[PDB]
Amino acid sequence: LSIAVFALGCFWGPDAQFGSIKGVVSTRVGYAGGTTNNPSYYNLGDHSESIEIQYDANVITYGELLNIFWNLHNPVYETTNRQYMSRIFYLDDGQKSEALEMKRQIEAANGEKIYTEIVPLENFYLAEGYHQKYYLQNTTKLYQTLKAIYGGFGNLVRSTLAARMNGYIAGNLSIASLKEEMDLVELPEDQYEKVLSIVEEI
Amino acid sequence: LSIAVFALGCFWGPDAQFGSIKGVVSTRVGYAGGTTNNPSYYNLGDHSESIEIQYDANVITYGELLNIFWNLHNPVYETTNRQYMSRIFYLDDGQKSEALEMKRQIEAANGEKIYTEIVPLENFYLAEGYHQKYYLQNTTKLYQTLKAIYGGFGNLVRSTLAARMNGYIAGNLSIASLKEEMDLVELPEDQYEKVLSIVEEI
Amino acid sequence: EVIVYTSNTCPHSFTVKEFLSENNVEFTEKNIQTDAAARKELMKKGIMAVPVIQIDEEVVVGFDRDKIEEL
Amino acid sequence: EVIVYTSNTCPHSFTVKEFLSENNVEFTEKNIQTDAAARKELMKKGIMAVPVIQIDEEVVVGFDRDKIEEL
Amino acid sequence: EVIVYTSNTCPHSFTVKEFLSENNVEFTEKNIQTDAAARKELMKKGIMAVPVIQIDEEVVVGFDRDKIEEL
Amino acid sequence: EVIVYTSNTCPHSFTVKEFLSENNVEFTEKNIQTDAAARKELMKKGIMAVPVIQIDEEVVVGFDRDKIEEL
Repeated sequence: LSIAVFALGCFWGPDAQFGSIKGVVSTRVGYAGGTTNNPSYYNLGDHSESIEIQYDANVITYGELLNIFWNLHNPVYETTNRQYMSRIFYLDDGQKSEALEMKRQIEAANGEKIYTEIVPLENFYLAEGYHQKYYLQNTTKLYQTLKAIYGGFGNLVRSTLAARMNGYIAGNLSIASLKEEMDLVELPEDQYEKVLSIVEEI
Repeated sequence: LSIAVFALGCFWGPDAQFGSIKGVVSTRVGYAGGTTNNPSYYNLGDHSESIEIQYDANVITYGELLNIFWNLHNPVYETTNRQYMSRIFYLDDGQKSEALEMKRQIEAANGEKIYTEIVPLENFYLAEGYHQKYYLQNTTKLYQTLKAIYGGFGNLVRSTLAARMNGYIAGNLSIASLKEEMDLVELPEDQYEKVLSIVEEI
Repeated sequence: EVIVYTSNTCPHSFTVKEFLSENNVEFTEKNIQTDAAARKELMKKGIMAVPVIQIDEEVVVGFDRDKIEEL
Repeated sequence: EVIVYTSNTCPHSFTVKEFLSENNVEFTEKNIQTDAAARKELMKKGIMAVPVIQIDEEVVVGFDRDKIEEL
Repeated sequence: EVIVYTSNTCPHSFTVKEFLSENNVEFTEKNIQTDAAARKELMKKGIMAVPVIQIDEEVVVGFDRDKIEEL
Repeated sequence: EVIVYTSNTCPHSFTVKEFLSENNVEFTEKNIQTDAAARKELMKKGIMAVPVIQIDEEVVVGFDRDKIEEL
């Protein structure tokens, strides 16, 4: 179980996409890259909107997560808008190596220089609770059903099933693979069909 | 649904082997090749011990049945023992053509002349009831269970399940494929587990 | 409309064909060991995308959940 | 001892791998699109002996009884 | 003439896109996760593999580097 | 050096035996329906295909005529 920290614009999309990936165990959205303590959504400072991905390394590689990272946005433009900058926060020198190598390869393969910045991770601060699993949290029916099942907002948003559900609500996940992850969760059958009834209503 | 008629020695073995073949719908053992009416086991005359195979042509070819035929015995010796001679009784000119062609091919490929005789089918007479599904009929437990299920000796021995069971008892059929054919029969579940209980006792 | 891509291996091609014919489902059979075109068409399907799980010795083809559970 | 023969296709290889890892089953992964030896070893298994059933458009790999029933 | 069926949640789609552009190969991209027409077109083609590389008549499923190089 | 795993209830076993003898190829036959040692040896080799043509290190599964010709 390893950790990656990316930033590729507003983090709702990154959350809903990376949380649909098999091998991603959990996701959090937050702020990282600035020089201020506990930034808030309307008080980011120099921070960037970021996603922290906890992934099973036996299923997906850091390099494959980087493939997906550069597959979700094309940072061939240089902005000074720090809230939406494209950054890779590396937790060790292996992540730094892989990211620099892949960035060089993209720059050479497409002829466009890449403005994603590879920087060391200092502090990743959590975003407000209303930003976590944003799409799922706004389908109040299924949201509160799953929250009652998992017994709390914190237990919910920190789970793999919540990431997959937030992705499926955003249209980034097949319903079949949602069923597969629900099988992985091993719900006590009654909650299982309740959840499936709610998800197929959409 | 087509008919083939072979003779390759004592017909217990041929029955138990051909009745294990997927695509074979039913099998009967009897006498064919002589000039006498209604021969009996101790009164064959010039008849040969033969097997009549009813096979689904969508699953297995007459030529594939011939492959199996020459794969169950090697008639490179000429005998005048008509009870056990190697013969192919053809029902139409297509069977005659295929059999003659394959016999030529075997003779050329192995350098040994083949003494199987390709002759037209006149009359195939049934053998006594105690020769039909001989191995299954002698496992009295499973035999009478299946006979009560199929409601009579005639309905039993004329069935695909009986051919597969007689083959499995003779060790010519995987237990898995016996389960597959039993699934094909669609037993009313209780008789199903009764039969499986009896077959796995062996 | 049904197509069965078969081989020159007698356990399972005949199993599928007997199942289909016994249920009166009419199908056309393409033998991928004697029809190169049939095998090239089957390869145009995502057939090498199916995973295979080797458990010490036995082989499970595709994600057959219950089978893999039993080993 | 478990081996998973994988591909460069993201739906199902990751499905099998997530299932195995979540159940704490340790396995070694051989990618048959990047390891020619792995694909030659998988071909030494009866992998071309598995039949494939095409129902008008969809593809069933192996004799998946219930799946074929539903189409 | 090249067409590439890809998806957002697939590393291999990105890798083969990078391969094609690194080898200066003009190609059409049909991202099946946002182009519903493209995904249903791929759906009733028999495939469910992602990424798919259609080279005018041939079909490469996944990032088979050596096979794609052969063209 | 050739070994051929065959069975009685298999047309393709007979056809490949005839092919090998028609091409004057000395081979060893292991009929897995009567040689229990041979069948269990084949069983924990991963295969369940019948017939299997082991050419000293390579493995041909089924009567792939063109592949067997390549040796």
